[PDB]
Order: sequence, then C-alpha cells, then structure tokens
Amino acid sequence: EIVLTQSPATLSLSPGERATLSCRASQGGNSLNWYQKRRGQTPRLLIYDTSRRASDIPEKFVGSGSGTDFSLTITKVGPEDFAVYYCQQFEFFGLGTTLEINRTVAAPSVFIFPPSDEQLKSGTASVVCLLNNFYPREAKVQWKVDNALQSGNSQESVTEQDSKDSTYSLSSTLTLSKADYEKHKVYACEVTHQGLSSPVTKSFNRGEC
Amino acid sequence: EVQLVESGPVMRKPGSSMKISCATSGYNFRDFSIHWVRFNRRYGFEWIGWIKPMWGAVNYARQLQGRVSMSRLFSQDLYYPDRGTAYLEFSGLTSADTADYFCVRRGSSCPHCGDFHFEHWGQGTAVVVSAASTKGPSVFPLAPSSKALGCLVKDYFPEPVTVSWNSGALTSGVHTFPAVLQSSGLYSLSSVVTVPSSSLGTQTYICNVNHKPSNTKVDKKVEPK
Amino acid sequence: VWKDADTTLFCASDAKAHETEVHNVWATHACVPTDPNPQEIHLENVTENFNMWKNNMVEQMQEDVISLWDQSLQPCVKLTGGSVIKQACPKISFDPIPIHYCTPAGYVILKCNDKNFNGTGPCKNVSSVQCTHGIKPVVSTQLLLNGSLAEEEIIIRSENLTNNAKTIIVHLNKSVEINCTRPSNDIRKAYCEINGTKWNKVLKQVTEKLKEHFNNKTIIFQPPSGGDLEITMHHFNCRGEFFYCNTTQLFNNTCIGNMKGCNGTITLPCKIKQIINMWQGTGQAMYAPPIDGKINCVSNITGILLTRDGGANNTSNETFRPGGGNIKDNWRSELYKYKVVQIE
Ligand SMILES: *[C@@H]1O[C@H](CO)[C@@H](O)[C@H](O)[C@H]1NC(C)=O
Ligand SMILES: *[C@@H]1O[C@H](CO)[C@@H](O)[C@H](O)[C@H]1NC(C)=O
Ligand SMILES: *[C@@H]1O[C@H](CO)[C@@H](O)[C@H](O)[C@H]1NC(C)=O
Ligand SMILES: *[C@@H]1O[C@H](CO)[C@@H](O)[C@H](O)[C@H]1NC(C)=O
Ligand SMILES: *[C@@H]1O[C@H](CO)[C@@H](O)[C@H](O)[C@H]1NC(C)=O
Ligand SMILES: *[C@@H]1O[C@H](CO)[C@@H](O)[C@H](O)[C@H]1NC(C)=O
Ligand SMILES: *[C@@H]1O[C@H](CO)[C@@H](O)[C@H](O)[C@H]1NC(C)=O
Ligand SMILES: *[C@@H]1O[C@H](CO)[C@@H](O)[C@H](O)[C@H]1NC(C)=O
Ligand SMILES: *[C@@H]1O[C@H](CO)[C@@H](O)[C@H](O)[C@H]1NC(C)=O
Ligand SMILES: *[C@@H]1O[C@H](CO)[C@@H](O)[C@H](O)[C@H]1NC(C)=O
Repeated sequence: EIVLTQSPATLSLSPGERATLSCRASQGGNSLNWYQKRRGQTPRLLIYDTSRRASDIPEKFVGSGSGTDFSLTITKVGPEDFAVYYCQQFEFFGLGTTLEINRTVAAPSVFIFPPSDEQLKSGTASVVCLLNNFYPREAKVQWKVDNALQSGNSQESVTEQDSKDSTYSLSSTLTLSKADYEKHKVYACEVTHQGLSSPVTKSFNRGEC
Repeated sequence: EVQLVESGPVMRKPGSSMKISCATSGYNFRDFSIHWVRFNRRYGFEWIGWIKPMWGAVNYARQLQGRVSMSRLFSQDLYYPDRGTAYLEFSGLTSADTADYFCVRRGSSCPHCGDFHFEHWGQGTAVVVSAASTKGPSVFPLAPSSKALGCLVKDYFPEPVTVSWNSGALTSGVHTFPAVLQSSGLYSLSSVVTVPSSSLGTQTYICNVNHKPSNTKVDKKVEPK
Repeated sequence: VWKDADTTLFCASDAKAHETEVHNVWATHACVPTDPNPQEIHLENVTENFNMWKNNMVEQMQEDVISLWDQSLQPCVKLTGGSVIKQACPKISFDPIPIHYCTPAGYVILKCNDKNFNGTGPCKNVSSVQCTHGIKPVVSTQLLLNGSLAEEEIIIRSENLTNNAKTIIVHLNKSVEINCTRPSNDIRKAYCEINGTKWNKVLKQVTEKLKEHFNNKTIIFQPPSGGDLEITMHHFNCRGEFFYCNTTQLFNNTCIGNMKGCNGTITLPCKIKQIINMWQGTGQAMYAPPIDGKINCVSNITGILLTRDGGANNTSNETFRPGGGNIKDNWRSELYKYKVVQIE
C-alpha cells in the first residue's frame, strides 16, 4: 500500500500570505489530488492529476510537484479559503491540513460558572469554565478543588473561528457527583498560558453569591 | 449540473445494518463509476469501494470484506431516464463505523486521469452507531456572576442541537461550542453570550435550544443568582 | 514521416453471399472482400509509441459489432426505458467470422512486432500494413474466446496495475478448449467440459507470471464480489443461444500445483437464458425458447479478464476475481498491436 504524509498540520496565514505543504508520498510515479473542505460542508476538489485546476475554480489555487513530494499554492488567501485541505493517491488518502487566521494577541480572559441548583436535584454537578481567544492553542487549564488539582474528570471544547474578529473560545467542564460537590468548598480554574505573565485563577465558594 | 443526493441521517444500535441510497442527476448514469467514501471523523478518509452501474460490477476494500455490498437502480420514468440511485449496504456495525458517508463520482474531463478524481460529492449522510437511545436534553443556566451568561446542554442523543438567543435577535457575541461525547454515551455542549454588565437588570436573555430527533424545544431564562 | 491520427476505417472479410448466417449477411453489405495479396513493410531504424488503451480502432469495431447485433439479433420484447418494444424473434444462424480493419488512402496501420509487447511501451520492430489480421467479433465475459495467442510468453495487460479500477487482460501463450454442450434430452440446462489437467497447468503459469508485477507475493483467485449474472458468470453466445456458466471450479486455487490429486475433466454448471441484460446498455431483452437438438459450441480460451480486488492490503496477498464487462476490452485484446497514422 501507499503512505501519504501531510506534514505539517496547521500554520498561521496572514490574509495575503502564500501556502506551501508537502505530500511526501511513500511510492512516487503517480499523481495527486486536492480538496477544500470547510468542516460542516462537503469537500470540494481543487487540483487533480498533480497539477490541474477543476471546473469553475479561481486561478489563485496553484498545484505542482514531482517524484514523491508535492506542493499546493494559494495567492492572496481569501476569507473563505480558510479550511481543511487533503491530498489523495487512488484508493489511499491523506490526513489533512488546517488553515488559520493570524493576529490575534496572546491573552485569554476567564469567566467561571457554578452548577445550578436545578442540576444538583438530579445528582450531578457541572462546573463550566469559559475562555475567550487565547492563541497559541497550547492551553493548560488546571482545575483546583480546595487547592486539590483535578485531572481525568474534565473535558474540553475548543475551535470556533469567527470571521468578524478572528477570535477563539474554549470550555473545560468539570463533572462531579452531588455528594462530592457538597463535600468541598473552593472551586478554582487555573489557566496557565504562554501569553500570560502569570497563571490566571478564577474561583468561587460553594453556596455563596 | 451534476448532483448527488443521499438519504437522511442514520442512527443504529451496534450489531445492526444500514442501507444508504444516493440519487444522481445531470449526467448519464451508465458512463461513470460511483465510489463510496466516508469522512472518517478525526481519521481522515477511508475508501469503501466502487460500482460500475453497467453490470453492477463491484470492488470492495479488503479491510471491509463481508460487511459491505453495493447495488444500483436505473430511472423508472420514461420522461426522465438516464438518472438513477446507487445503494450502500453496511452490516455488523460497531464503533469505528461512526462517520459521515459520501457518494462520489469522478468529474468528466480527461481520459488518462485514473478513476479516483472525485469532483462530485453528495451532501453526505451522517451515521452514528451506539447503544444509546434518542433522548431530549435538560437546560440548566450558566448564570452571570454578580462580580457573560450561558446555557449548558447536557445528556442528549443524538446530534445535533442548534442554539439561538431571543428567537434570533442577539447573534453577536454568541459562542455555541461543539458537542462533546461523554462517557455515558450521551452528548453535551455549552453555549454562552457576552453582554454589558449594565443590562443585567433591564434586559431579558433567553436561549432557544432545539433538538429535532426528540422533537424537544425548551425556553430557558438566564438570570443572576 | 508520419503522424498519429484517427480516420474512418473500412472492414474487409471473406463473407459469402449465399450464407444465411448473421455475420456473413452483415459483412456482405458492410465490408469489401479480403485482399488476396497483403503486403507488410518492415520499418528499420524506426521506433514508435503505442497505447492500446487510447485506440480509436477499438471504438469503431465496437460501433460495428453493435450494428451487427442490432440488425440481426432482435428480441421478442425489449424495454425502451419506461416502455416496451415488441419486435420479431425468429431463430437465426450464428457463428462469428474474421473481420479485417483497413485504412483509407493517405493512411497506414503500424504494427508492433515485439514478442513480449505489453501494449503501452515503445516497440523496436515496427512494420507497416494496410489491414489488420482476421479478428472474430466474439463477445463474452470472464474468458476470451477464439482470439490470438501471445507471441512468446504469457503477457499481462493493464492501463495501470496499481489502479484496481483498471481491468486486467491475461494473454495466454497456450490455449485450452472449452466444450460447451446442451444435450437433446430442463432444456435450459447445459454444461461445459474442460480438460482440468491442462487448465490449472496454464493457470499455474498465469499465477507465476502475475507475481512478477506485484512484488513476488502470493496470488489467490476468488469468485466475483457481485453484479449481474452476465458478469458474475461466463456469459457468451453460441448458435444464437445465450449461455451462462459458473466458473467457480475454474479458479480452484487449492488445486494448482502444491494436494496433488486434482487432474481429470472438469465440467461447469451452465444455463441458457431467454431474459438477459443487453450489453448494449439498452436494458433487458426477452428471447424465444431454445432450439431442438444438441447445441454444441467448442471454443478456444485465449485470454482471461481479471479485476484486482484492492483495499488496504496489510497482508501479503493480492486477490483477483474474473470479470470483464467492458466489451471494448474484448477488442483491445486483438487490436493492441495496431496504430493508425496519417502519412505526412
Ligand atoms: C498510472 O496511474 C497514474 C495515476 O496515479 C496515471 O497518471 C498514469 O498514466 C498511469 N500509468 C500509465 C502507464 O498509464
Ligand atoms: C509495459 O512496458 C512498458 C515499457 O517497458 C512499461 O512502462 C509498463 O509498465 C509495462 N506494463 C505492464 C503492464 O507490464
Ligand atoms: C521483426 O518483425 C518480424 C515479423 O513482423 C517479427 O517476427 C520479428 O520478431 C521482428 N524482429 C525483431 C528483431 O524484433
Ligand atoms: C481454436 O484454436 C485452434 C488452435 O488451438 C485453432 O486452430 C482454431 O482455428 C481455433 N478456432 C477458432 C479461432 O475459431
Ligand atoms: C507460455 O509462457 C510461459 C511463460 O509465461 C512459459 O513458461 C511456457 O513454456 C509457455 N508455453 C509454451 C507452450 O510455450
Ligand atoms: C464435446 O463434448 C460433447 C459431449 O458433451 C461430445 O459429444 C463432443 O464430441 C465433444 N467435442 C470435442 C471436440 O471434444
Ligand atoms: C488433457 O490434456 C492433456 C494434455 O495436456 C492430455 O494428455 C490428457 O489426455 C487430457 N485429458 C483428458 C481427460 O482428455
Ligand atoms: C457458482 O457455484 C458456486 C459453488 O458451486 C456457488 O457458491 C456460487 O453461488 C455459484 N454462482 C452463481 C450461482 O451465480
Ligand atoms: C479443488 O480441488 C480439490 C482437489 O481435487 C477438490 O477436492 C475440490 O472439489 C476443488 N474445488 C472445487 C472444484 O470447487
Ligand atoms: C469458436 O470458434 C468455433 C469455430 O472455430 C465456433 O464453432 C465457436 O462457436 C466459436 N466460439 C464462440 C463463443 O462463438
């Protein structure tokens, strides 16, 4: 079979920059295809047979390559050209590459939300922490229950790129039983990030306003 | 133009089977092979197989032998012939068979180009497989601190859930996160909205969570304390 | 000096005016008599590039054999998409004759004389002729009948071997007879006798010759994954009757060489159908019941049509299943070594 590597995965393209990826296929001697896929929508073919544009496609999409390595090129990236990109060789497919809008600063802001009383009457508690923006995506959201660092009992929800301001957002939800929640008092969220001079902690005490 | 249209969303218990159709139009059904591709969520793409509707000849992927069968059917009408639907049968469903399934066809353009240049994609068919059952969500408030506000949509199945505020009057500053699959087999997501801290005693905020599979609609009002 | 070009060819044969047979009647009105003194000019110091997969000669022959079959073979009933066409269906005399294809003035057919020529590469020994050799328009699936053999060794033909959507043509350097019979007394039930000792001997070589093109790994045959009976079985026509034979035994990979006791005569379960799917791509056709007496069609197997079953072959074996389906590929089996060029 044939291996297809799409390294690297993502890069920050300022509106107007040029893209250059690498489809270092295992066994050359063949061609390659390219697909633009805005997630939630269907893939759109762009370049077929190593280097050829498909029907009704703007000439900003440029493809080339030979042997094992291949290259795609976009001239002046548009607002709807930020998506995923995949290459193929016959029955064997690639993994994909993501495009992202740049700048953006470096600092995350942090809201905290205690579980509602209505939910406690069901036997479970959900502590939701809210982050806006925060690039780079390397986060270190640490949960602290009475200064006891928590791990393995929370889950995260990240990307939702807005075309208006190129901002991010992120949720990490802590799930505990009704019992364990009332067992402790202080609940904090430790957001350690590179664009933060010092780790920001937002907290609340159980039962208070 | 050439279009490919597939059947609606599908959820199946593990061990079950599914038959997905794929209506075609805008070209001659006989002249082109139809391949089936599933957009493997966070796995990329895995090619399933093709069918040449001349004799219904098929070639199934080796890593799917004994679980997949394909067939075709030509147009019944005498006034609108040359069309036709293609079909995909999938048996013995488990966990890894949760994906978005597409019917594709090689774009009509060149001769030398091999039979794997998919220019035409169907709208797709989302397919979920678990032991969970259709359930309507509860809606708890993420109340604003007295020192943003939102709604968390928890314990529902299956996808999706759409989120709008005040019947679609407040759209700016709204952040509806993607759903997360809990260990319980049921989904959950979070939706928040940043608003002025002065309008927390004069403005009413309401989140319209919608869940069509369970035919559920909740009107929730988020307030401080 | 010449140039690769395409033009309208004309057919030539030895068809006889008194013959009531289907192919003779067509060739009478459609062809000219065979030239009694064919000449071949060997071009020295001249190489040339061929491609049997892009050959307009193929698309012309296809257009003619369709005409032949539309003129004579007429079903009692036939769908026209949403309606039916009820025509005339008398029993006919059916036995395909050799049909030469020839070039007009200003043009010449170039012939590849390289023995181990696979169909796509360049040739070293090229000659010029005016007409192709005698080619019977035998339509069939899975197996190629009454055709030409390979010059030296078994030759594997394919547009792209790494492409599973490309049908494979196995050109046999040694042919094996297939004796098909419908005895005269359940009147639909026929059979095909084949010398088993000679078949798996040839199929042994086919397996070995195929291992060269796939990194020396094991090679196993499997029954077709699906489709219409015409493609899942050995479909063909003898004496105007449509035969369908089960070829499961023909690919008994267990009995290939090894464990050693698999000799003798093998017979294939066959049936004669009156309701078929037209290879014309025109739909379904209903024919009249068979004719009385012993129907017998002793044919030669000259080639096999395979499609590589391909996916994520993590294991060390390629799976090959029989089945052509594309009758244009039947013509390429004979027209592979010819190319039409325009002179100056
Ligand atoms: C082999 O397949 C490639 C597509 O990957 C195609 O471009 C090429 O023409 C094929 N080779 C030959 C000799 O036709
Ligand atoms: C036929 O020979 C040519 C030239 O040597 C080569 O490029 C091609 O791969 C061969 N094809 C097959 C099917 O062996
Ligand atoms: C030259 O052509 C003859 C007849 O056409 C053929 O048999 C022979 O193999 C060719 N010679 C060489 C050296 O290939
Ligand atoms: C069958 O094959 C033999 C050689 O094995 C040949 O002499 C005969 O002409 C063939 N019959 C045809 C082509 O109809
Ligand atoms: C047919 O070709 C094979 C090699 O492909 C060779 O071993 C065998 O001897 C040939 N058969 C005859 C009868 O020449
Ligand atoms: C073919 O087989 C039939 C019996 O099925 C027999 O009568 C006939 O003589 C055989 N012909 C040849 C050429 O072996
Ligand atoms: C099969 O053919 C072989 C020659 O390869 C011959 O010796 C043998 O007698 C044939 N078998 C039968 C049953 O006629
Ligand atoms: C052919 O025969 C085999 C075994 O005898 C059987 O498994 C297969 O289904 C048959 N094919 C048909 C009836 O199309
Ligand atoms: C394969 O060959 C073996 C050995 O003679 C035989 O027992 C078996 O029936 C064959 N399989 C078939 C004919 O499907
Ligand atoms: C093969 O040729 C023989 C005569 O050479 C003929 O009787 C037989 O019908 C032919 N086979 C087919 C399938 O037409």
